[PDB]
Amino acid sequence: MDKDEAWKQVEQLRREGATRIAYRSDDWRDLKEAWKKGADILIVDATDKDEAWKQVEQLRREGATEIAYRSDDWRDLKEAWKKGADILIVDATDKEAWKQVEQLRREGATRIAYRSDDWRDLKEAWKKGADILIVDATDKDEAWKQVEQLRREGATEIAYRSDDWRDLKEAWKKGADILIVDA
Ligand SMILES: [Cl-]
Repeated sequence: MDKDEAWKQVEQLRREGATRIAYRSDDWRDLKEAWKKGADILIVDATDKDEAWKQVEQLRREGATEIAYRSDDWRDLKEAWKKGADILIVDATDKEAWKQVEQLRREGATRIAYRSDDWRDLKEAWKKGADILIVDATDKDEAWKQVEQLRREGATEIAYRSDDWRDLKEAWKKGADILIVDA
């Protein structure tokens, strides 16, 4: 439900090469339209696995990249990966989540992401195999401080979710390279 202001801010930074835009939507056609407008990561999160995997398959047919899929269950992520998803988002917002990362690593996945509101959780996931660390802490004030800590720890691919362009901009300044906006 993001306003156009959120996309507007990430678009300006994306054009300057200062960020990648990740876009989440429940409709693959909306994801395709976003890809054509310059979105770099398309997040499928349909809870129905049949629909979600169908959305991954259709985005692959369209040539869209990079396709992401989000789940709390490594098995769903592994199926999405087989069907065309490149970025596998372990959702730790309701936790164990670290074990999902470990199993995906055992399966051979090398573009694992992890979504959490706590930098210490994200740091552990990073050590265990997650390469994209998603700070999603809209219920926590100044969550870009979590970005700052992960940046000092040496993580190279930090993403940040907010519906407010001001928060997105500050997270970029603190070291986020992927900004997540929503339909
Ligand atoms: Cl600053």
